[PDB]
Amino acid sequence: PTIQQLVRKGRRDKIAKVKTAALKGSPQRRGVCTRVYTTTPKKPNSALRKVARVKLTSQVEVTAYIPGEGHNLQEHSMVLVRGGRVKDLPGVRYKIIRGSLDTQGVKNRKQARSRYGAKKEK
Amino acid sequence: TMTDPIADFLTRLRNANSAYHDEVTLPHSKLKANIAEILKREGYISDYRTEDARVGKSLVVQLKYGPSRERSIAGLRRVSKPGLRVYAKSTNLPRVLGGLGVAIISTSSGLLTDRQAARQGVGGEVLAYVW
Amino acid sequence: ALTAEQKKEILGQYGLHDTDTGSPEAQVALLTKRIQDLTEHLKVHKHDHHSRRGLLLLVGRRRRLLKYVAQVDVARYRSLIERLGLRR
RNA sequence: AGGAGGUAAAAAUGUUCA
RNA sequence: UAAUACGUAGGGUCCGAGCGUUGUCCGGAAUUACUGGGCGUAAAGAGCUCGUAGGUGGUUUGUCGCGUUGUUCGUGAAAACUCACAGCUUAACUGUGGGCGUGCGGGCGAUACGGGCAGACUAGAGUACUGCAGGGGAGACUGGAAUUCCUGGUGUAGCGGUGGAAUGCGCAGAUAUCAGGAGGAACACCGGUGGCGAAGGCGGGUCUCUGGGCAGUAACUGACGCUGAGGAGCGAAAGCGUGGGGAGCGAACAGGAUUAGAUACCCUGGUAGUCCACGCCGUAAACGGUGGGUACUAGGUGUGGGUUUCCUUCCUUGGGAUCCGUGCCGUAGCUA
RNA sequence: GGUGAUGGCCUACCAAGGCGACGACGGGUAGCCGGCCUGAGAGGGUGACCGGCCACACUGGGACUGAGAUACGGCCCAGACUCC
Repeated sequence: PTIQQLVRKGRRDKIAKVKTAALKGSPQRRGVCTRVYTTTPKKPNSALRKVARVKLTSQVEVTAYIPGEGHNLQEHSMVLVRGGRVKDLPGVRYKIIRGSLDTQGVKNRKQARSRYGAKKEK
Repeated sequence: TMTDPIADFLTRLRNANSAYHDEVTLPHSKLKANIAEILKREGYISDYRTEDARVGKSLVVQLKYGPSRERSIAGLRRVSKPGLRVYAKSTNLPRVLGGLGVAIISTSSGLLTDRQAARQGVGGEVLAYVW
Repeated sequence: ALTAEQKKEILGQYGLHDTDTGSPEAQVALLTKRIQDLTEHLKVHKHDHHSRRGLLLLVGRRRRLLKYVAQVDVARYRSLIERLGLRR
């Protein structure tokens, strides 16, 4: 455009979409699992992916994936929720992280123990 | 309508240099004549005549080509346009083509290249880059 | 659509000298006559939009010329508009 | 080379990854 | 079921008292492009004009020195950052000195450019004169063909319609044919890669009123120009209102047919509507899917309007030059 | 009149003006800056420590004292809360 078009109307950057709004600026949140359950992923994939509807401290109820092989989670469990995209599960953007005072580490993890809350055994 | 005969002059030059014309006739202005003088001195054209037209005066630029029709000019670029006038201080003058070019600068010491302007310690309106 | 006689009549008393046509005073006078005639024509033939556009064009030309006169010398502008019956 | 107009009525759809 | 992408082992790699993850910001993103993008088809030209504010400004003389530029002074706290040095054993860190402090204000200069002021000029723009072309527009009147209907003769049994039929019209005299009449709408041929118009769009003829354009003359004014946010106006068709009109066509609707079904294509009819008057609406593939103005950049070929000129038949749409248009082709250049 | 001081700061009267598309008035958000982070730079984001300015001190209002007051650890009132 012309310079006068710019000094009049100016450039406005496209608005970046706020993401993980349920955290409300926090890196993590605490929440009660209101409903632990399992979901079916998109068409190319098929599995029984473990999730929980969690009511965070931000007064927001969101779905959250439960990575790792096993999980001891029932309702009314205090859980720590981080961000992280799960592609095959469409309507989910949050994950649950072990070491939440309920979610103990995964059993027999021995490579990536930090990502699954597993203590070193020695 | 016409809004900068400087750009008109540069464009007549560029298009004639692209079409390998030997002459470029256009209307006359003292500023365009001084610009043509700068281009002549820096060797981007062969010569320039100021003659009389039916009404006013005309500039006839005799352009320059090598033996194998090498264009003596490779580019012209108006910079201080109407709508956006650009002015250069003596320190932040522009180096055209890493210095192998020539920037026309209008100053109160007259019309003089960026080299001359940095020598004389002055700056002003950057009319063109004529590498 | 003015005739040469009507034009020369107008130019006599709105032109500066004998052979002036291009003056703003003369042009504004001619355009004012044309605007009167065309306005009456349209008061009859209201749905002649193609001529009303020409009217709008003449109005704009007249406004431009009067703007030039008021820019140059305001007494000429005032004498012109009061002698033609104009508002501005 | 120069020089009017035509007719086929309707007749659908396609689990899987590919 | 033969996973270097899952899990584990080995082994390797990247870091290392850290390593990873999440969150937030910048980058990459020339992905809001001032530096540094674009809009024919990718998202992107308003439907088109008029015109306000604004932005922008042909040639030229002089001046102001506002912008601009040079120089100087003051300020731009310290810290920071940066350069150099020095010191904590090194480093981090710390200090010292300079630079930076991307600027602002005063002073003193320069005046090319922009701008202001005062002028001048005619190459833009506009006016005048002469001519020219044109479905440009509006109003009024009016013409013939054809359809339909009515009336009357002739005339008899089918007509109509389709892919093929059937609804239907007829046998109460249809179709067809002849004559006459009524009425409505549209205007064959001319009529086209043609003309005019800002676009929409404009085609029977005549009259009236009216707008725009082009060429030439160079008599005039003397940059008065260009664009134009918003705004205003115009704005196909459909539609709406009111009042007329209503032949044909014809959404809807109704039958018939086809069809598995057919709320459709086809047929038979047929209402609004199409038409007129005044007004609303304000959209369209309103498309060149290309905003306007200006200058320049190879040519060829058609065609429309006008000016001139040269062979001269001194016939002459014989040709050339030039202005304005409108098409086809084709360079350079541009383009995915 | 008032102030330390200019001023609708306040008041009587007088005039009817003033601001707005160059965005008034409103709505939302937010302490500002040196600086910090990023970035080739322009720019974008940020306003932590450190340093400067502002504002506030339970909420709201008010003055007094004084050279000087948003008077945190001062006063008066009202309100909420806590306590005797």
